[PDB]
Amino acid sequence: GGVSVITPGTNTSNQVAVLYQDVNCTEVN
Amino acid sequence: YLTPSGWTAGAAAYYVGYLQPRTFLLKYNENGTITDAVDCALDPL
Amino acid sequence: SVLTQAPSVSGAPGQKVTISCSGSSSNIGNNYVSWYQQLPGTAPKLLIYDNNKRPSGIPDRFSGSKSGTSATLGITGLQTGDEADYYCGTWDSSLSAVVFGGGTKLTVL
Amino acid sequence: EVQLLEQSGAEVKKPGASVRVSCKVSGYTLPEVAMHWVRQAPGKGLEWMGGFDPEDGETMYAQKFQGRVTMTEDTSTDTAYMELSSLRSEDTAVYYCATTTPFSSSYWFDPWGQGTLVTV
Repeated sequence: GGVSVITPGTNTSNQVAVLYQDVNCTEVN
Repeated sequence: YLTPSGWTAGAAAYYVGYLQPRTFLLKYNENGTITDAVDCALDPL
Repeated sequence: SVLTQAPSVSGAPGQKVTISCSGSSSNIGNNYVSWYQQLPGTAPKLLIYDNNKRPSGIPDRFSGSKSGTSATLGITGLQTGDEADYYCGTWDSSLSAVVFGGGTKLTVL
Repeated sequence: EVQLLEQSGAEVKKPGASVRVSCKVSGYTLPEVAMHWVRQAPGKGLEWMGGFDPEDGETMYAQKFQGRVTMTEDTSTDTAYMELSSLRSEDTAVYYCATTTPFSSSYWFDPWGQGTLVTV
């Protein structure tokens, strides 16, 4: 599956939301 | 000296790290010096 | 040699008695005083150097003081094996050399 | 700490000769401790001689025994030779080797080598 990073602007914040596509995180807030 | 053979002057402390073959980003400056450096295998950001 | 100390002094066991050394300002006044101990037919062992510092292997019962031209070696807690001759010694600027006293044959009764 | 070796040993000479005194050291080496010497005649007191000067970095000699007594130093094998000459009657005595701290400002002879008698 793909690993795509969701982020606001780095200047705004450094928090990240990692979306795993084509993968249920049963596997791997 | 005779302290009312003899060595161990001063106090010594240093740091040792190890290297790894990992990609880095290198932000050169207008003077060609490295200021920003972000890893690639560190975290999602 | 030039210094002054009695040839022998006597005392009881386990009591308190010092041993004095009368010098001058040329040898005691501006120089440090050292006290050595020697036993019959053996080698002189340093008791105290500068009169307030004790070498390695010297009991804490030994002390000393420098009052002007006089130097006292305070000897506390005398034992049976304390009977030895104590040498007062100082540097000399007049002769610019190493000088010693006559020696103090202490006797513990 | 430090083990001092014999200075000369059993040395006996008839009148009209000269003898050395090679003070050996162990645990330390030679150019890190200053040498000194003491005449000690049987039934007599101490008579300082030789010596290394903490000031001037020079190797002293007794003002009463200048010219007569000299010294050399071999730092690798740590042999400090003390040469006597012009033998006289009252020359026979124990010749103690002693040492002071390398840096400076020391009057004490804490380690020594039990001295050496000579013969006149």
